[PDB]
Amino acid sequence: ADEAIKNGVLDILADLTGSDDVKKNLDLNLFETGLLDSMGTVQLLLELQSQFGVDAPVSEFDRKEWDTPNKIIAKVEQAQ
Repeated sequence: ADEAIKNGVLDILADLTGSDDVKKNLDLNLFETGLLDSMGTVQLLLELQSQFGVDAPVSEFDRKEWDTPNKIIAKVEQAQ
């Protein structure tokens, strides 16, 4: 279906890290890779709450789900 989401989400991912590593790998630990820190997820959320209008937690989300791009790409699909 909507591919502007899977793309945008990913596009926002590669942009998040700043490398074309996640642009491919669909299991690149955004944490174990050091590509992410914390503020990144916050921002991405801002973008995931605008183009996707997601409603994910922050106080203490499941980094496990926000650890990978796939886990997220799914979290975005399980929000629409």
